[PDB]
Amino acid sequence: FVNQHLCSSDLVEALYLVCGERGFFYTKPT
Amino acid sequence: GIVEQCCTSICSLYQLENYCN
Repeated sequence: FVNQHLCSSDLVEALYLVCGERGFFYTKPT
Repeated sequence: GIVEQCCTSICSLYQLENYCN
């Protein structure tokens, strides 16, 4: 695995794995 | 409000496993 800033296509990618079908709420950090 | 860390940092696939909704 890699270790670097996740706020990007990676963060959405992470959840895309664990919560790929659960639809994670990775929307704007309001 | 939870990715605040992973986004502004790096966590473990195990901790983001709780982000599920």
